[PDB]
Amino acid sequence: RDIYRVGEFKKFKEDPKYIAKEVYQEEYGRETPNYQSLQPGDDYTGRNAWGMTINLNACIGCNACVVACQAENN
Amino acid sequence: IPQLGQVQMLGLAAAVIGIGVLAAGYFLSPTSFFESYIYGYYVAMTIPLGCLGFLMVQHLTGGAWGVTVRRMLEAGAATLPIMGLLFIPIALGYFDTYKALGLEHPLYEWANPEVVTPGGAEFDPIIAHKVPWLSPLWVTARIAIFFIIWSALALTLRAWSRQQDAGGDAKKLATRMRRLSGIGVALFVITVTFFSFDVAMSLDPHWFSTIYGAHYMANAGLMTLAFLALMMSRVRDAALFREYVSVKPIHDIGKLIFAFTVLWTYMSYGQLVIIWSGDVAEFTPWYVHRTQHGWVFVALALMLFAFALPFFVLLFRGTKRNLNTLATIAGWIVVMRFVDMAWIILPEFREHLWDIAITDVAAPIGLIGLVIALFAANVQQAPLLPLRDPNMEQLQ
Amino acid sequence: LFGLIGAASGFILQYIGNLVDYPLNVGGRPLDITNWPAMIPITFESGILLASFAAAIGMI
Amino acid sequence: EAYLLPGETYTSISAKIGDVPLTPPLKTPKGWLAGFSVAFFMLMIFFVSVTWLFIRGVGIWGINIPVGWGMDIINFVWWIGIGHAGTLISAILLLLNQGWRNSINRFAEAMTLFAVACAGLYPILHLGRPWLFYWLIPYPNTHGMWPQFRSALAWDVFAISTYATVSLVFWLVGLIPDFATLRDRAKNIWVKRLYGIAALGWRGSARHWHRYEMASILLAGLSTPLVVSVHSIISLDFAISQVPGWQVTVFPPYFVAGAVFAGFAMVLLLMIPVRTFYGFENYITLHHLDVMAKVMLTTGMIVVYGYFMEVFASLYSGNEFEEYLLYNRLFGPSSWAYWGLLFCNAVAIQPLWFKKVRQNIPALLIISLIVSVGMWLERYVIIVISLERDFLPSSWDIYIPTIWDWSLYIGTFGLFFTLLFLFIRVLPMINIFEMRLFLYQETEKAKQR
Ligand code: SF4
Repeated sequence: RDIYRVGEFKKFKEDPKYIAKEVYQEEYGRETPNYQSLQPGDDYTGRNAWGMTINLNACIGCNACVVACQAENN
Repeated sequence: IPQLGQVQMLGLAAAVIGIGVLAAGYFLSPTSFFESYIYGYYVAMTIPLGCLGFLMVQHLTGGAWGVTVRRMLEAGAATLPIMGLLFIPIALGYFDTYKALGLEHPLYEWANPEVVTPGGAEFDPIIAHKVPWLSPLWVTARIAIFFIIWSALALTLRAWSRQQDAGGDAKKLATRMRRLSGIGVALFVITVTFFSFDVAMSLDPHWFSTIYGAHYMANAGLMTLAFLALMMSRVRDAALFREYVSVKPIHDIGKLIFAFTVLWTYMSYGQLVIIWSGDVAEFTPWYVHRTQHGWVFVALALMLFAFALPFFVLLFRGTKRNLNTLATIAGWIVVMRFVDMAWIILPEFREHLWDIAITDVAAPIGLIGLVIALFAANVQQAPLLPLRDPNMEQLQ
Repeated sequence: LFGLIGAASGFILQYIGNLVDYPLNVGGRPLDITNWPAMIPITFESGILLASFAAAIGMI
Repeated sequence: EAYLLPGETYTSISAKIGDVPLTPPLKTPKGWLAGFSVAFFMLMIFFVSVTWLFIRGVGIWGINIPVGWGMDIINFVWWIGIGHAGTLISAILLLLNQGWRNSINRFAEAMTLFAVACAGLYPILHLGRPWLFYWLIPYPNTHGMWPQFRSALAWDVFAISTYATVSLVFWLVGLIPDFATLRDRAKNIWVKRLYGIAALGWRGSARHWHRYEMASILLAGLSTPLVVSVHSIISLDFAISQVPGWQVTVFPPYFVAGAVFAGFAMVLLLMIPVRTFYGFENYITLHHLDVMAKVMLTTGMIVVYGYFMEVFASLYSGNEFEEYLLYNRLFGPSSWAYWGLLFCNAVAIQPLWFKKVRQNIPALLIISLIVSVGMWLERYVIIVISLERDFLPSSWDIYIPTIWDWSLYIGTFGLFFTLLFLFIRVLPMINIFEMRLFLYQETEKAKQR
């Protein structure tokens, strides 16, 4: 499944989007998944939108975030 | 009988007009001809299939409404073999006959060699995953097997009903038809479900619905019930109804039309809410196209003209007891059923409400005219209301 | 009479409660009339209840 | 065959059905005492299970993080499906003008009320904070909070409440004439005035039967879409979700057919001993069992059609999750329930096609038992197996039920049978005025030959 994505740096330099173009070709035959929804959702234009990004190239599994979450959130 | 001949002449005139303008649209554009012929074949198939199913259902559960229209159901179901020959053009579309007859690209996506073959220019892995099942040879074999089953069941039941008018109606020719209908119901459900999967659902190989097909059976049942109510109002004075038919069968058929209308609305809403609340992207493109470029107005009209208005009118004890009023409602229902099928099939081709061509209106009328003409010939072949029948006492 | 009141009452209750009084956004589902799916069941059940109660109590 | 065999009289029906109740307490048959003792013992098992569940919590079950819904939902769907057949017999057959509903509508509807009463505890028991169940009901509060109404559990609350109330008032409307016949034969003065206020002083007369028949016709015409929508909503609770094995579009009719399937199996299993014990062989004939097994076979075939549609859907789509769902059902760690499903509700229902098997009583009892086991296995396959293995492989685990949810199951059986034994002891189990009307109709039909 498409849980974990891995690439090479030599191919990443020429195109940083090459990993995403793969998989979608083997799953759909095209380079872009034209996902369509039936729900409108909300706008979030002029307001704050909190988000988080996890870099897999930096995670080492030290399990420090788990103990911090346990100590912070009771 | 004279009213049946007038109906036969009207059906012949509607059929020849529809075929003529359909041929004109073919000469103008060969692709749009087959696109409309698919929808016309899908909408015209509802009368014979629904007639066969209701014939076998009323044989399993005998009632007054079943004996009232038994011969009419047999006449409508006896037109199935001619419908199988009418499938030949569609089969020619998805076979190698394309590149001829004016078809640039094959009629179905799963029949295009550029799609189902790996390494092709238009390779789609989801469509190609079904390459042995969705094949022109396999589809034609499944369609032919379903037609052999349907024709064998209909012709055998009609032949046994004709023999019932000779002798031995109590001991045999009433239990044999009941057991044949018992096994036929399961056979008819499986065959029609896969027929609906092959002809209509395979137009978009990216989408599938399990409830689909059963929606087609309820749709065909509502169409053939309104058709039976119309033809009953036409032949209400054939000297056979006058002496053996009262208001009870008309009231029961009106109640059946009401029950099948709310059943169809229940199936359609069930499919809608299941796909709507669970916003999975593999099932959303279907309801996206049907709510885009004006197609939403078609859905809203079906919600009101095909549900609320029939539900409230047929709610009363009147309008179902009176044959005249029931026939008027049945005509509105029949018109709405045509629009519902257009909402399911036409968006795949036209993709716009304005893009609907004249052939999309020609093919349904052109093929239903042949269906009505064959139905009128089959009902004039034999007398109505089998007098030699142990269930005839239910009419007293 | 009571059945139509029951159906109308159920639709009004849902629309006022979740699309007017407290407009909670749940799963991006619409807050307009476009939330007409998922309002049919409560409306249908309310109408059947009032109609059935009227028939039994009315006969008595 | 005929649905009413001998030359019964109106007084024959009245005395034979009225003699089962009104029996002095010291003259109660010993078989009723043994059955009520077993049902009361299982009821004490129910009380111990619920008490411990309230004291400790829903953690005594085997539910975990991936499988958050265990047998606490399986037994709920099983019980709520048991009553669909009785609601069909007591309402749908009234509109269909079928004459074989006159002798079994009372017992069947009683089974519906008791099955709904048993199924109405799981939405409260499985809550984990049960005493806050009223928060799902739109009530005036000091906060200003509403239920979502966009979830299927809010529909479920409105559906069960409407189903239970309408089935209760319809049952009482049908019991009113029988209450009048009981207070007319009650002999004792204090047994009277009890059925008297229950009959509301019926005084069976014209200008009253007309409104009674029309209200009963309207009630049946209203309760038919009610029970259909109820089980369709119990199907929507899984179909609304995104779980691969749960988002199946054919779930509403598949659940309705499965409910009436298991219901007819339970009704046959419980009516055959009732028929053979009391002198009711003249009212519940063999043609009753024949047509009931035919309806059960038809609903089982619709269920098999649902099995095929699920298999076709898993094979038709190129989704990894539908394919793994089929693989986890066929060769997974819980494939035993799928194999038991295929054996019970698909192979064992085939002998019902023939006539000799359809007229055999022990074969009907065995088939009904196998069908009930297969229905429980089907609810297990739909819920637990689909919930065990989801999209993220790391969130995979196994569900192993404990002893307490089993104790709740046997306990619910005991409460169900306790209520049934009390019903057959106090009230008449066969609708009397409908049976004598059926006798009058058969006499008129024989007059017209
Ligand atoms: S704290 Fe450790 S385990 Fe958590 S994200 Fe950072 S590197 Fe990974």
